[PDB]
Amino acid sequence: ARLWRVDPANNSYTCYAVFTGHLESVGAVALPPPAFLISGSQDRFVQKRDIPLRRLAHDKDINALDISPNGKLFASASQDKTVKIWDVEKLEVQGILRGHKRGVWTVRFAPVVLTGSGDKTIKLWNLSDYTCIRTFEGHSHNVLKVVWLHFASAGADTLVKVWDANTGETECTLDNHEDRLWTLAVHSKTNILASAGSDSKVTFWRDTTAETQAAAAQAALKLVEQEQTLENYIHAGAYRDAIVLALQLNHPGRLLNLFTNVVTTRNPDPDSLTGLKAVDDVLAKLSDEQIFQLLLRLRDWNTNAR
Amino acid sequence: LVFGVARIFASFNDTFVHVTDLSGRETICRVTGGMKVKADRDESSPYAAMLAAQDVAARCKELGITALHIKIRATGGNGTKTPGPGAQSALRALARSGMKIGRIEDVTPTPSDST
Amino acid sequence: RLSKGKKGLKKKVQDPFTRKDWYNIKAPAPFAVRDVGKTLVNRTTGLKNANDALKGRIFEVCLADLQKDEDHAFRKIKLRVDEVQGKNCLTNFHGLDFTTDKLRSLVRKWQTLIEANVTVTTTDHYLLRLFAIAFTKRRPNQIKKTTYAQSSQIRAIRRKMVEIIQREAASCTLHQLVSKLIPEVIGREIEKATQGIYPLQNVHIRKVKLLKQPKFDLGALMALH
Amino acid sequence: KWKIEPFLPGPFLEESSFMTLFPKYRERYLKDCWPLVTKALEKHGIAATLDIVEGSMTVKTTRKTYDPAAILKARDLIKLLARSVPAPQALKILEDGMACDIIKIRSMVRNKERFVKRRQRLLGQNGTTLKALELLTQTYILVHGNTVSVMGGYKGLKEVRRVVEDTMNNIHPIYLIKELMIKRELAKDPALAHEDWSRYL
RNA sequence: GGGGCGUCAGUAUUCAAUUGUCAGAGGUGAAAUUCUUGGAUUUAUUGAAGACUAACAACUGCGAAAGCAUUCGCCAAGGAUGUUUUCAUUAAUCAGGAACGUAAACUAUUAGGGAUCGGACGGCGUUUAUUUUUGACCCGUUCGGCACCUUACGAUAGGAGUAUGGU
Repeated sequence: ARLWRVDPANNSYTCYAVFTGHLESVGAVALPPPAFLISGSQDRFVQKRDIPLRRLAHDKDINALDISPNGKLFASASQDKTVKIWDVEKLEVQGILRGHKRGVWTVRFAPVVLTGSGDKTIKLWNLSDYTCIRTFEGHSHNVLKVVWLHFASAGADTLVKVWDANTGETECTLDNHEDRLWTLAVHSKTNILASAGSDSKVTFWRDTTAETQAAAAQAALKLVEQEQTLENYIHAGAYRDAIVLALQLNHPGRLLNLFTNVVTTRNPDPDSLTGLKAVDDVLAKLSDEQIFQLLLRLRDWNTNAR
Repeated sequence: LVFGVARIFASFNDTFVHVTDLSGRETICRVTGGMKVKADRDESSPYAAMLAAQDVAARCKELGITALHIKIRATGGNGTKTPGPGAQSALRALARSGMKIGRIEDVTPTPSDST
Repeated sequence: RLSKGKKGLKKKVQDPFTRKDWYNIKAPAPFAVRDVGKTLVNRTTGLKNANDALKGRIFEVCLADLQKDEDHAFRKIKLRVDEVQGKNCLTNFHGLDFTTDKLRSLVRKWQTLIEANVTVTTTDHYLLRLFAIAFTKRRPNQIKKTTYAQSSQIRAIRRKMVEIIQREAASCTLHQLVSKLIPEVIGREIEKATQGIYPLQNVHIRKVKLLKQPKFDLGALMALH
Repeated sequence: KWKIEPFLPGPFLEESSFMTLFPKYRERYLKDCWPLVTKALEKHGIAATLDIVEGSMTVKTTRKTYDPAAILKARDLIKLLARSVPAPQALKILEDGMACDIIKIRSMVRNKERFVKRRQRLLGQNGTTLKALELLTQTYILVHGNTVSVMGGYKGLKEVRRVVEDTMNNIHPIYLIKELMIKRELAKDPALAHEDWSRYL
């Protein structure tokens, strides 16, 4: 396994820390100059080493590793349906997660631990009781990656779905990719998800919920304002701008009353077609979509003989 | 006409379309039956054999041999000594897409006394 | 369409046909045609030169495309290869095998087959096994359905069979032995000399197996080609 | 995914040919059932000759044969005609979904009287268990001396293989027919499409 | 294809090695357990081990029975036939005793004939046979034996319902 620097304001990239470790493949790496490194394995030999120790965890190949932001806890996941948290400073053990039905693939810590497993389920467990707080279903293959937001889970059924923990029901689902999906990265400042898999495409998603909530808010603002100006024009008797605003607001139970009023005003202009020259002017200056929507209301008013 | 030797292992569970040179040592291209069908139930099917034979004939015509000697076998030790549907369907698709067939032989392992 | 594998198992695919070159195959002397095919072998370099693999391989080819005669649709022969030239692959005899379709196509009910095995050594010190098969002749103008030879008569037939194949394969070299195996002179002489014991419907030699060849000599191996 | 289309349309370089050998009591029946055989093999494109002098059926691929699996169909056809399957059934192997199989059962019983009893147990009272097996498995079973020759679809070939081995190994074919009837009843409804059915047999 | 001992092969299966591999393979009605980039299943070639002797293989052969199927050698034994072979009742039958050792589940002749194999004899002849042997095929006679059909010559060897009253 190895540790590289990233020098952003240069073209210099070095692999200056290396770690021999165990005899099998280093499966996963976790990081709390950095503090140290915890490496997993294809065999059962889990290790921890400092930058300028081994232990036995499970029976099968382990899968994933994750640190807390304060660096007091650490959990490891494997194929023999156990998740293991242990003390990170000493060689001690804080306990054990009881089990995720077939084989747990990914763990995640909340800045609450998340386990995504080999069945089509995903669970939320605690430190306090070492039991699942929440259980979720809905996938069609393995999940293989669970990422914290600011939660999201990819699948192996090429769908990546987001939801929230206190509610516990599915919020949204995402369907860009080809055959498979493997991993998810996240922007650390805002909420941007980077999904990639066995297919070569990588898709970058951004949250739009704040923007569409602002749009729906200002839409309801404009709606209540123009509905009140419609009621104002009805009360004042300005049938012209009332009819224009009713055709804009698309609701016709008041539009019919305006039309019965304007064809029975009791003082009609003699040259005008519908009695009012201004309503003649707007019926002359209607657009194509407003003409077609007015015709679609005219057949319904033409049904009634009244 | 460069004759390549096609071993068609037609069992009841999966069919093996395999193409070797005249030696038997150097595998040119093989496509198994189950890698073309999502279902392990329908892994041994005439559709699976047709897809495998089309892919194998396409690769071997990209390499330019355009002639095969076909050796068909099955599970023969204590097995059935009869090929599954893969043999008939793979030979049909294989000669339906190019591939002038040469010599056909059914080389099944027949035990003199097994059990 | 959807894959099935575990985490990190599909390696990046490399082209395997850059490292392959073709090699034309020539048959030995007593066969009628010489160019019999083409073999795709690996590319030679240090750390396992490909001529070692070309010395290792054997081929199996029918006799119809060798003699240009479809009388021999059966009797597949086997060719070792021990020598190499420039874009060439010189071969030698290794064995002679029937097809199992003819081995089923020869066995009938109510008649006896007699099998005989010999381990004979030619004058060039090649040890080889000859497996001969011989089916019993149903005599025309007969009425009885079963043409059964007695067991002592079968033992006498097998004794004369092994005597003929030993006396007519111990004297010649391997090239003359293949030249006698091709038009089946041995089975004809067994048919001719066993008919005073019990007439035999057809005598073939169903297998030839070369066990050990103690010499590598390019002189005789090129005197073939 | 399982259906097979008939061949619509020279695919042979070396003119392939196969042979099988038959005795005299089959030579009579083959001599007066042969024109049906050569008629259907001419419809498939393969020349079929019969030799009463040596006692040999030969098939050979002609110039105008286009189906390349037809030579395997014809080889199996002359194998069954040599092994004394009746002629319309031997010609029924020439359809697309059929296949034959020969089950060697003489190796399964050391004794002789026990073997005769178990073979007649496979054949049943008045052939009723045999035709019940043929109905439940959609096969044609012919208990042929020391062998058993079956024809049909590949599923039925597998089930009659299991039933013939279990009949020779002293499990009764009436028990196996009850097992197959239960499996047919369970596969009728797909509400129980994928469970372990061992809780019913 | 009776038994013992040795020997010779044949494939197939498993295991291992060497290559070409390059994504599944295996099972099933579907699945799952399992093996699978250190390369499974497959392709080819060798080597070892243990087992068994396909097809021929039968309305057959041998052994008292269970049983007995690769070739060749050795060892005794046995059957039938033929003889121009001997002692002349030695014999028949079994009390007592002695040797060999997962199954069941549809069930004095008959009077000859057609087959069958083991001798022995005879022969118009086809093929060995370059011509005598000798064998194969066909035919007839004769003993002996597994089995078929016909004829007998005859024979002979409580269950299911419905009630009623007790316990």
